[PDB]
Amino acid sequence: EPQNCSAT
Amino acid sequence: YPPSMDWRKKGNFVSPVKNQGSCGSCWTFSTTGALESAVAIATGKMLSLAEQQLVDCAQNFNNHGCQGGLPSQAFEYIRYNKGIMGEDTYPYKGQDDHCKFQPDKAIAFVKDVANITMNDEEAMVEAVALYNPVSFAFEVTNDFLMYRKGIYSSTSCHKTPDKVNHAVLAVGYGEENGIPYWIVKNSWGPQWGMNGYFLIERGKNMCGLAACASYPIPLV
Ligand SMILES: *[C@@H]1O[C@H](CO)[C@@H](O[C@@H]2O[C@H](CO)[C@@H](O[C@@H]3O[C@H](CO)[C@@H](O)[C@H](O)[C@@H]3O)[C@H](O)[C@H]2NC(C)=O)[C@H](O)[C@H]1NC(C)=O
Repeated sequence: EPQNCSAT
Repeated sequence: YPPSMDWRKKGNFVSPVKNQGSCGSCWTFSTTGALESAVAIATGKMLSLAEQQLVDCAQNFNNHGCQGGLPSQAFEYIRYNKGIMGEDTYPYKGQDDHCKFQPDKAIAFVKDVANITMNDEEAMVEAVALYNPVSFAFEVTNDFLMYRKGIYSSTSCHKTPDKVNHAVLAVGYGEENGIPYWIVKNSWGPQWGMNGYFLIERGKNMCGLAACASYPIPLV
């Protein structure tokens, strides 16, 4: 499952 | 795994420290940094890839030029886009612009992208020890903005995916009198930190550094 990260 | 690693020592695998200027494009320097090392490790060729291309062209992958992005997304972009040009053909301007990608000028390519399991720092250690320098994102607080040298350790930062706000590149690791750390390359110029690098405590998912890490597998 892909990375649902805040925009870094 | 091994007690310490440093890709800069293994050979000419880590490119010089760069400067994102006033644009929040660290995610792009973390991306090029990871891909430059991968290509050099696999072929021995040392290239300098265009971060500006990512700033102007990677919007289809949820990236936002000077407003942010994620290395894994940028790796996928390069992959589907079939290439990234060198710094000498698509110069870093440091501001959001219009995409000027030329397919005939692409010099580095991505086959696949490996996403480290969320919060799996050990897996991150293996990737750095065995395969390539790793791109990761972490939460930067005021505590960190005061950094000069040494092993950064803080109680103010969070370790959650929605808090990470800066993208950097793990080039190795080691320990000092029992305190394990990571050797990290930044893109704020060579006059920042330790010649452009910084050490941060390893083993505690410090500032969420294992929340969103990835590295590319190049097409060579
Ligand atoms: C690692 O994490 C990244 C970021 O979440 C994941 O990126 C996504 O990768 C998929 C392919 O697995 C991309 O889909 C493809 O998009 C292109 C362009 O739209 C399209 O032509 C293809 O048919 C396909 O749909 C997707 O764009 C990309 N998402 C983002 C936001 O970049 C990646 O899947 C993860 N890898 C693994 C192994 O989990």
